[PDB]
Amino acid sequence: PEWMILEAVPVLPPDLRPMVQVDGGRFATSDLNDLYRRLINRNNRLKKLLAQGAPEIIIRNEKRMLQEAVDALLDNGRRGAPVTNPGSDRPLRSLTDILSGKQGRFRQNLLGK
Amino acid sequence: MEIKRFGRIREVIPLPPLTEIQVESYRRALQADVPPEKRENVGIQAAFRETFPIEEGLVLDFLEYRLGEPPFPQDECREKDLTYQAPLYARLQLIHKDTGLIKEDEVFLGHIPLMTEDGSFIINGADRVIVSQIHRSPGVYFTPDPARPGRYIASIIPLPKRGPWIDLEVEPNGVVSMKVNKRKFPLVLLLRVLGYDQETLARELGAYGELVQGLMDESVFAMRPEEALIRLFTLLRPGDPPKRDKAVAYVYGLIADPRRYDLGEAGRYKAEEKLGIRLSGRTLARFEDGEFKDEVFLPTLRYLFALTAGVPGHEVDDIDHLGNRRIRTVGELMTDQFRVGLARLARGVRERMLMGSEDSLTPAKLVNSRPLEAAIREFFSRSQLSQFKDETNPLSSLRHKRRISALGPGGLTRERAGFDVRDVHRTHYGRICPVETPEGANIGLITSLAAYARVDELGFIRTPYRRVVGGVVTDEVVYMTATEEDRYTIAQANTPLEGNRIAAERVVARRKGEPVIVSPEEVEFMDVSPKQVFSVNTNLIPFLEHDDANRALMGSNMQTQAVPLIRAQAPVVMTGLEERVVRDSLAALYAEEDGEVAKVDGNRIVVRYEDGRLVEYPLRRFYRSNQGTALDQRPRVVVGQRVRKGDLLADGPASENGFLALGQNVLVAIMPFDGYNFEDAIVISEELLKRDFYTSIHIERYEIEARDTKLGPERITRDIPHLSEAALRDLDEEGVVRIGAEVKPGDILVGRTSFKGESEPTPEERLLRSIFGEKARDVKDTSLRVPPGEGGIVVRTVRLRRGDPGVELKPGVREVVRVYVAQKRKLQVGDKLANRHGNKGVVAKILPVEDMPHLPDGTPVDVILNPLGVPSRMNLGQILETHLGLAGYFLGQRYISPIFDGAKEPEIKELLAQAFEVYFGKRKGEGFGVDKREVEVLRRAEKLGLVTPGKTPEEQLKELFLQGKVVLYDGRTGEPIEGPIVVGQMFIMKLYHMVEDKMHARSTGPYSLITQQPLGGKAQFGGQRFGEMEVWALEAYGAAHTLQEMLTLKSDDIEGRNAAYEAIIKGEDVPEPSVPESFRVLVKELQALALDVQTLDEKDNPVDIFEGLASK
DNA sequence: TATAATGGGAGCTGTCACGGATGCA
DNA sequence: TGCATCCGTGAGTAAAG
Ligand SMILES: Nc1ccn([C@@H]2O[C@H](COP(=O)(O)CP(=O)(O)OP(=O)(O)O)[C@@H](O)[C@H]2O)c(=O)n1
Repeated sequence: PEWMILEAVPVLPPDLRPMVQVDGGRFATSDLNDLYRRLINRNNRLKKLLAQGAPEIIIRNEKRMLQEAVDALLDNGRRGAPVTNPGSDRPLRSLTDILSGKQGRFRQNLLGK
Repeated sequence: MEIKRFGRIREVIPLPPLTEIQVESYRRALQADVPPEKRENVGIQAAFRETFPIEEGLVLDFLEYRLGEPPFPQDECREKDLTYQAPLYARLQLIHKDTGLIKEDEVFLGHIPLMTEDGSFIINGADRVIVSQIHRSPGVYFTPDPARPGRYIASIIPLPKRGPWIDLEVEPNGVVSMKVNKRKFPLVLLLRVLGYDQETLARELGAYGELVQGLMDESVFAMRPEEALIRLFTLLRPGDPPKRDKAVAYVYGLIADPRRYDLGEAGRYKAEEKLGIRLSGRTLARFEDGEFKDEVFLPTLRYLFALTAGVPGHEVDDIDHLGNRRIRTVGELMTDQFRVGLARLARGVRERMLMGSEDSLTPAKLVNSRPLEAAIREFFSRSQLSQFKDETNPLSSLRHKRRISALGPGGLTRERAGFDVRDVHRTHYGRICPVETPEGANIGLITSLAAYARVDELGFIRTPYRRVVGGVVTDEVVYMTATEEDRYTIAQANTPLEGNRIAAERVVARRKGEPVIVSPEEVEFMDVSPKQVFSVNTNLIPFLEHDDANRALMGSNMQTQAVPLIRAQAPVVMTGLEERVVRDSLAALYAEEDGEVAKVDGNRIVVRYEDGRLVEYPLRRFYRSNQGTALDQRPRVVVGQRVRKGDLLADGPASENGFLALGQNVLVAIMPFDGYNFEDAIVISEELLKRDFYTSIHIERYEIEARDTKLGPERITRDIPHLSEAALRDLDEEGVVRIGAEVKPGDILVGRTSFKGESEPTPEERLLRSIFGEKARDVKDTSLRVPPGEGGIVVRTVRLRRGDPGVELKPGVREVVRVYVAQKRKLQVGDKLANRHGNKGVVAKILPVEDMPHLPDGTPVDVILNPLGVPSRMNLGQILETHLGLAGYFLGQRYISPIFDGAKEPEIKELLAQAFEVYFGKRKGEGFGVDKREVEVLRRAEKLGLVTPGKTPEEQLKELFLQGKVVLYDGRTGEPIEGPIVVGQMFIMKLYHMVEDKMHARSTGPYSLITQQPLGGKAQFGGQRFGEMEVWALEAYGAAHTLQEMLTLKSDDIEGRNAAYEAIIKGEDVPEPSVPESFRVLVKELQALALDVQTLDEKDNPVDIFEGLASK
């Protein structure tokens, strides 16, 4: 049962969330990279706040933010507000969204192509 | 030719300016011609007044704004991919309250896009159109509660994103609730906060069925306004510390702040009219002398209780009534986005005001114009209502400018739109056309402004009527809203008049849309014209009254799709609207004053006016539209011509002497033809290609950039490796194809070289090099070639280089080259034709002329339409048109037949009689009798009851000709068609759906990044989608191997697709496939969710589909 | 690295029907 | 044992865009 709780969070291979130069020299990238970056920034700041003996309010805030980072990575939008990129109302596209729906992996690329 | 016209209805007023909705909306929102002091508190001026002043202590106040002149004219913006815009300056002053210092400056806020003369925009070089939006008008509404019958919901709706919806409801427990931000609380509390006491509420609401007792709560009156206010703040903000100033700020911003809450001026007026009260501002309450004073809440509660009890003069509201739905035109939508940009700018202003060296703070040091610039740029580039302009033909642009959408920002989500919104409401009469809407998902959500309709200052659609006093029809016209219209008995526009007096004893009229037979004494108004019920497009359909609405819709819509033809003609049967459409769409050119024409040219017309001045009109010649159709103006006057004001100088695209010319007048035979016109297909004569009927000019734009790379620069060059002179024949010195060349698929248009990616040559490459002793060049061929199935004649090249005057490209690119390729498209098998009645079909066969059915005098028909398309579709109008066309063929005249007021059968029969004389008496004079085959057809017709027995051959042929039918000879045999056939002239258009643009095929090509499946779309050399349902089709056949091919060898089995291609080029059978790569992506994306997915064998032992490449 | 500064803004809305879990009387 | 009530979820295909 405890496996429903994550200690190590897996990271998808980079080609499945590419960082590609489009024709003309600019860069296009998947949303998973910004979700993972949120996660890693908050996790690293948590490790530093622990190593530096911070009060309880602060560690509690960090841990809450870390749980929500993981939640946005896996099922963004499910609980609370959906994480968006700066200057846009569009929700970022998490792993659940990649799997499901009309445009999801199954219906879009596995049951028809 | 002669233009005979029918019709007995004189139209008092002409059609209004057809683009006035767009142009006037934007003019009102900008006020650019108004001197600043004289501006009204509307538009962007009202946005400025809302945002300013900015406080907290420093203050930044707004004096005025001004719009400068556009840096570049419209054509230059279209070329340079620039936006046609004006600089926006705002005069601001900073004041320190304590210091009294006042620093004043005019700061620059960026640019605002200007609207062109025809009501369109130019954003980044492409013409765009902002589509008006329809929505529920702000105000106070009363709707029935769908659960509890005898109960009603009071709804208080402000402007979109200008406050919260507020619902009042009488609960099952008797207390009156108030829902706001999804929070139900007893209204009594807010009534107390307003300063109301139980005495006043008791004397105001006691009359109603004891309902006022559900408003009576003792614990509420037990506290003063402050304690009730804090109670409400706690009920609305769980957890927020209930401070006093915090609660006052929240409640004020929620209910009385004109900068946060805003009914429209229309919402204001409608609340005033509904509740029978008067409003001071556009808010529900006010903050006066420290306390809150009510404006709207008590009137609304009074009306609600009165409707619940049932006292008369209270009715639930129809929310689809066009007196409760209003239009948000260009100006209002742009003003809203402007207001949002201004709010962000103000946030930044206060941010900079708090910090910073407060001794030296100018207006320039506080305003970051970027948020405002971004909001406007977003609205004009990526809004749902900012649409790529449809300029296929001029009517396309006109219709686009006059379209109304219920979708978009602040509107409805699709699939959240039931029958009600999409219905044609009774109040649509005269305001929104009932036929011009899309077929498919958007039906009833995209509509068109009726032809006589105007939108008033409040945003409601108004239609004109004539005053009728004592049975006399004045020429005083009154534009009404639907609310106003519902008060009157309005007669029909066709009611017979002698002079100005109603000459009929019984008169067909409307009362609240209901049709009623009424006496002339009861008639108060009368319709202006039948034209006022329909859109512009629908008003172009002759004999509309004989066409089922479902097909009128199609003909209406398809006129928008007509392609400008090099020999375009106006129809031989018109509705009388074909000239206004050319004029208002700014297609053609006209004379500005009376004058004599000095010069005439393929490129320019110079006119000497009565003032003695010389005015030169240049002509737009072979310009490329958004849809690639050619837009050239051709001169129609000659040197020395006398011209009065408003006389035609130049014909625009799809204009014939100032008449809207969307197609050709062809000679039609309505008969089957050996299956080649089966199921709406059409058969045409090669004589149409011979005389360049249905031929159109099309221009495509190709573009290429050379940019700086981390591996060296790209460069446009003629020096392209590994190419012969055969490949470089038509390339100029610099590498760009020469104007005039004929380019076919595969031809280079612009040479370009790119430095190769870092690569160690594979040992095979090294040995091949050694064998051939040739160094691999540093660069590679990346030239821009002609895509498959395209080409034509080069007509323009633009070249822009970094370091050249006036030129600055985006960071990185050294040079940009554009090539414009023209092509003359003849009609071909696959192209789409249609007439104005909804008859549409694809050319399926082009016969040589000697196979075409011909009249006895040797004249072959042009196209053969199949009669099986008529009865099921009930578009008999195209039949009557054909009949009239027949007469016009031999009389040599065209006709104007107003809709519902046009040519009837007897007058068409008179014309046909005259035509038959021209058609047959010619024969009798020239010395030929009736033909034997004509006798045989006459026998057949006599058995069909079409002619009377015992009349002469000529008399019977005249009888048939009066029925519109003639003898027709098969071109292949010379024997007659056993029956007489309906032959006549019909107006037929070539639509934008040409097969040249659609045919596509692919063996192998680009694949997608993650899925490794083929890209989609002709432009990407894409593969067809074999979707879920195609898979079901293959499954139901039991084509396991065909299906497995689709799923592996042809899509994303990498090894499989490679091995299949190799086997086929070698001549072997294709190998058995392997795992599709997207399933591996699924396995890894599940692993990314902490789910272990394991392919096993029958022994439950894992199988590695990754071939070890990801197991340590 | 040193005047003092000590709790936030944006909601935004014409379905719809079902299915299944929670909440009361 | 029974109802109201709330939350989550899904709502046609291909094309172009
Ligand atoms: N949104 C859309 C639009 C079109 N289609 C497809 O295109 C056809 C349109 O029928 P149609 O209306 O052309 C049948 P018509 O020829 O007019 O009359 P008839 O019965 O006498 O032959 C349908 O058969 C659909 O399969 C769709 O699936 N969804």
